Amino acid sequence: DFGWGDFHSNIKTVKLNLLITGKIVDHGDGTFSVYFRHDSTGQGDVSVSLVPPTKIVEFDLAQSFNCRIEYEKVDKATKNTLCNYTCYQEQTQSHVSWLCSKPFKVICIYISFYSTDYKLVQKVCPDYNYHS
Amino acid sequence: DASIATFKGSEYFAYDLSQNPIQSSSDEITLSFKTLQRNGLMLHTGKSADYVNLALKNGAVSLVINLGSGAFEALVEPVNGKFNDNAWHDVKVTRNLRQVTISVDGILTTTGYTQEDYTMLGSDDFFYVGGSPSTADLPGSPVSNNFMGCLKEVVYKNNDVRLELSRLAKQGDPKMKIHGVVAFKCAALEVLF
Repeated sequence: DFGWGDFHSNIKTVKLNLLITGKIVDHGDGTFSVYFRHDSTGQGDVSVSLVPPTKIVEFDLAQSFNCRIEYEKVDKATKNTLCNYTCYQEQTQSHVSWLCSKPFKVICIYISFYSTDYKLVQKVCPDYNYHS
Repeated sequence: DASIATFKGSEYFAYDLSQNPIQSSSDEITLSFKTLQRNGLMLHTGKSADYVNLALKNGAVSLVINLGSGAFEALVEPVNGKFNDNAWHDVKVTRNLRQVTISVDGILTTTGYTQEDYTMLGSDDFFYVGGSPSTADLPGSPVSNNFMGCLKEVVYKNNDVRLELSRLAKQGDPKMKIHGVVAFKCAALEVLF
């Protein structure tokens, strides 16, 4: 089977809050899906993706490996109201389905979070120590 | 009062963990740092498959953890500035069987997954603060040079013991060894001649 399931992450500043959940599903045909849902409220940009363990953890302005996105749904609501004049609030709900071909199972989760006060990138490799 | 130490790049603490192994289902690390340097190792614990590495990397806080079967790496930074701004910053890292948490000033991340495994949070090898031996590159250390700046109230805590490493170094402990000489204060970093 797999070394993990029911992945969860929360990244929080006063300017942006991000909640992520992740789920694996083995289809029994040599493939498996990774489903991510995430919700964010505030100001800034967030992303979650699958990456190989060789991905360098680094900040980046932009946006062999046998996983690919098959479906993505993103819903984003923006409320504009001036603070003292401008000022806005973004509510985002995303669902992403990744489809992976099983021969290789060492996948990592890569999360980026760029708010107006702080930025953070993180890479989680749940069964990496089955790599070596 | 607070236990502080200034590192100048050739100094580190080393708490002997050989004759007292450490095991726990959860642990916690807290510290405050002040610095002007972009890169430097603040704390490393663990020469086993398990370890925690906390460093400044290009002015960001870098955390690398190997928590049993999995690995975690994070980089944290203010948006319009860096953490090597000659101001204190507070770091807290929490691990248990299901979850890792790191917070740096006003940002906090909690990340976990269902592991379904029996694992031990421990380290046989020395607990390093402020640096490490030059011919000893530590597991998961993204930086290769010792800290230059101030560390304050470095505390390692688990369910068995709590080690006030900054205090032990300031006061003395036969397991607490200091390489080089460090002032147990925070010197004016703008002048580190």
